[PDB]
Amino acid sequence: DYSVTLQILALMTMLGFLPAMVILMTSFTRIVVVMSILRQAMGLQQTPSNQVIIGIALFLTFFVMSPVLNEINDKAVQPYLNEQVTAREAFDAAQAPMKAFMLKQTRIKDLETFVTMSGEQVDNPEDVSMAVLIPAFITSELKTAFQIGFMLFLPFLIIDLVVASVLMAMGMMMLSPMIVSLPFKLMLFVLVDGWNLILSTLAGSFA
Amino acid sequence: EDYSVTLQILALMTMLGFLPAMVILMTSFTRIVVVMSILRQAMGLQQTPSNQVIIGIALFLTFFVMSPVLNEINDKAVQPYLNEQVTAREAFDAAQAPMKAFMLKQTRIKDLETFVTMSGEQVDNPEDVSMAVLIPAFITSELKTAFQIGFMLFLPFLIIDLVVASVLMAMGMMMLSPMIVSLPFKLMLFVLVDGWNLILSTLAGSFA
Amino acid sequence: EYPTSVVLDWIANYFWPYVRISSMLMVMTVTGARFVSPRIRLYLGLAITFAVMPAIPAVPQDIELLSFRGFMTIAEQMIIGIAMGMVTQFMIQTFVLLGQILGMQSSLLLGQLFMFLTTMFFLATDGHLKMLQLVVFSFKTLPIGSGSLNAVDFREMAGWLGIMFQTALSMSLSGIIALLTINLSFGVMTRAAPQLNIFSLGFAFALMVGLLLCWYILAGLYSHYEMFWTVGEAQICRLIRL
Amino acid sequence: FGVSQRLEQERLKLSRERQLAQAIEEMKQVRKARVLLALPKHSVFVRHNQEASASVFLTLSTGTNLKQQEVDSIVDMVASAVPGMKTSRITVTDQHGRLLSSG
Amino acid sequence: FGVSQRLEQERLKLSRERQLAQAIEEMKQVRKARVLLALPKHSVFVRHNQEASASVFLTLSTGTNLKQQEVDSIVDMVASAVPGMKTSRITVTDQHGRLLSSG
Amino acid sequence: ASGAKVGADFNDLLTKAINNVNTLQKASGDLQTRFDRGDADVSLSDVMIARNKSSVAFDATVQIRNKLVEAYKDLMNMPV
Amino acid sequence: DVSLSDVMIARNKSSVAFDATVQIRNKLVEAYKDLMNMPV
Amino acid sequence: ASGAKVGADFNDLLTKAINNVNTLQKASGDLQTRFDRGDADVSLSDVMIARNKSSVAFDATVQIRNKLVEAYKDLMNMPV
Repeated sequence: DYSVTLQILALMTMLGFLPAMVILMTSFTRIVVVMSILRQAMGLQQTPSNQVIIGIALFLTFFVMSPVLNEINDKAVQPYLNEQVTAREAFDAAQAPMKAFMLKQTRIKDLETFVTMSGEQVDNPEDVSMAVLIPAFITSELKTAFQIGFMLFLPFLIIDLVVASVLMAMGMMMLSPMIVSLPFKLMLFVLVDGWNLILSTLAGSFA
Repeated sequence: EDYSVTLQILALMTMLGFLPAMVILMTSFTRIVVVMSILRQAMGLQQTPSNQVIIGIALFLTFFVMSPVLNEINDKAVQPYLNEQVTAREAFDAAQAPMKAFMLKQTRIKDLETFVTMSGEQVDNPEDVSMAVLIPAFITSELKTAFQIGFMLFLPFLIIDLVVASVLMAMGMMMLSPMIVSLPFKLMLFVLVDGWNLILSTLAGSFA
Repeated sequence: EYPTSVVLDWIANYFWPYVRISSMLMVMTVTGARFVSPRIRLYLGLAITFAVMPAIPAVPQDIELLSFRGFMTIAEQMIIGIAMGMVTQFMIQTFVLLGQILGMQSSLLLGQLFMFLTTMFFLATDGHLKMLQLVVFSFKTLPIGSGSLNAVDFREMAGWLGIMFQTALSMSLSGIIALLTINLSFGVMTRAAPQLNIFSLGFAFALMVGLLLCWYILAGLYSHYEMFWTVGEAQICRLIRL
Repeated sequence: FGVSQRLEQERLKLSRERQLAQAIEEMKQVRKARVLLALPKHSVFVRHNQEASASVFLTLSTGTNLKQQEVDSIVDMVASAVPGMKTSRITVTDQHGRLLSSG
Repeated sequence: FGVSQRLEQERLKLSRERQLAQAIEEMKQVRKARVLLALPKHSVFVRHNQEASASVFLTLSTGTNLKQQEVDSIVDMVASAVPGMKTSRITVTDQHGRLLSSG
Repeated sequence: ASGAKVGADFNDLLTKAINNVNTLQKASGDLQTRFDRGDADVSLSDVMIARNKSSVAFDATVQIRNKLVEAYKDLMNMPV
Repeated sequence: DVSLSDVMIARNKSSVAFDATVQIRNKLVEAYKDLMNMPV
Repeated sequence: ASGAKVGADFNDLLTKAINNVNTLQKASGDLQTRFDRGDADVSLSDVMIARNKSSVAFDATVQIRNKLVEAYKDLMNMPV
């Protein structure tokens, strides 16, 4: 096994890659994109602000991915602290719960595309390497976030078309419909309890 | 005498920082965008082509028309410099000259005279005028040339619009706006003549 | 061995393929969108390059990382990537062109309705996967070391403005004729009494029919997109010489 | 106008099936033929790919019995007519219902 | 007008069959010809193409037989008529149904 | 596998390390003050061993905190 | 067969080469982004 | 040749160096405890040589690690 001095250096180095792990392995990516798309849907540009958008995503990605953290703790963290497992085995024991979560939250077509691009022969979907699963996961999650986000865009686009046509009906061709539609865009989101509706579906969307 | 490796790197990074300026002030980017701006304005579409694709097509058009000059710079300047045949100082001058020659081919004598007198310097040959004075004369000629091409492009669309308006008025319907009827006719006549290919020939070949 | 060769080659063998991949993403329709953060896009480009690394042939060792020839290599990798990205932007904005011509003819934001739906077409038809397959194929048939877009590629890409109008007019020709004939029919039928006229009354009538015609346009828009994508994909393969 | 892509594929299948049936009509033993096709999916994963298949029904002459050469010729023509559909997946039967080829 | 891409392609290929069928009418041995083609797309994005194929049904004269020469000549002519689809991927059938070529 | 359960579990893991660091520092301080006050049955080796342990333990606590704070800042300041 | 001088020179050469290609890539992209965001 | 071969060759170079550093650290540790336990076949000179090489070897490991992290931190702060 690696010496004590080296294995302290190993965990210290990857302790700084924690933001990297969050963005491209857990549910942080999908929620932020959906939040960003919905922010552009209303007339407000940066009213929710970036920090609040991230703060909600960080809380959501912890509640939703809580089963993943539970399995990693009891299968990798606990055996290592009891000297029941070595450094490499503990690290591998943590990859399996996270690789399983990423594998089930991707699209077959994307994985089929990536295994062809990676040039590796794998007979079954559940045996793909993590090197090719990570790009396949984020590519599929981007498609899911765009498809979910733009469907939320549609009701706010409906309001814009209705008000713009009404203003053009009376010959008021110079009045900008966007400033008139803005109060009604906000009302639609608050009447449907939007801030609870999107998060409930986003939480339930994962598995 | 020749610049040190550290100093040559500093000069290289400096020109990369000014790269957007060299495209829009020294190359053919200004004329193409202005002409394409007229084409969008001439038709009834206001922002329909959008700004992104016009710049992207203009960039590709410039790389097409600047390919002879860029290759001439590559051969004369880059190749001796990469092979360490010439020093950095003369290689920079060998790259500057093709750009100066191209700007002279797209400028007018009157424009050069105005700025050379404006700079208050002494010169007798247009071939050895400083690039600091050639640039304002180059773009001034480019803007005038682009307006000429744009004016010629605007005439056929004005022709179509006036005909449609006259026809509607002659039929007695003084109530219908000519723009809505004329727009498909302007677009149809822009397509069945393959207008953009004709504009490419008269724009890319206008430099020579 | 001298460790300089091993470390330098990997950086040259990774960043140069990554630059072409990343440059295509920033100009791409979906990955270059304003919604996604640059950090998510950056990680996507890093992950894609790492995964498709086995299919990428080894770059020539003649060109040095710190040399003017290597500097030119970085620039020409971007030009290839932007070329693929602009093609995707050309298609979507052509549908934006289709939306606005219908809206303009409808006495009237309608481009956004077509832009969103066309983005759904791009995602549903796995257009993003095909583009990623195209760029990795570009590494095979268009090697990093020797190869760049020629003058003919620039002219073909500059000629896509005519492709926009011809394709946009072809999609809307049936609807635009319908818009004109009903408006002309409405004008001639109400021309008997010049007291009524149309003005704003014509504005209301025109916009109601124009929205109705857009309902017809969305009914058969998918077939036009499939033909348009084939034209665009053929252009992309021509750029990468496939 | 207006037909979706799936309907277009179905109409193409109907046309090719009809012309295959017409081709089988000219056989001396065959009096009437009806053709059915089964489209593929082409997925890399073995657990998901399906491949094509065929199902053809023959009303023969009043008498006569089909030989193994006959059924092999029929299945070979069917397989070569439509891309894919490897002979292994073609089911052929008769008026009396005897098995002639598995799918 | 109103014909969309794929349909147009069929209107090409089918017509070719007719004229190729026409080319087989002038032969002394064949009375009627019907060619069936199977032309997939290049589809650079799929690594497994099922590949083209052909199957030709011929009504011959009242009698006559061909040992190996005529069938080989015809299969080569048809194979060189259609781009791709190499000569080993044509099945030839007759009125009597004796197998004439694999595919 | 609940959000509250894992939140408590990582809190228990986190508070265990903090208590471990606190134990080393209190033990180091206790050994120092007994030797410094004049207790005969306290060796300088035990004092020096304990205070070296506390320094390493506290150094890890600060470095781990810096990694977490930087990681938090990286996710919050990203250009969404 | 190798020494610390070769390792340190290899490390420094890799760092300079990596820093060179990143900045030039950054400069070109910033130049591209400036051109895209202009009033036509 | 493919780019994976270069990546694998780079990976094996790093793995070989880590094993060499780890081998020296374990070799120094055994020689330290062999002389410390009281074995008379171990020379103080060899022990000091062993821990001198392990200390230098690990210091080289730290320098390479910091450069890798700095390059990655530089990489993530780039226009894209």
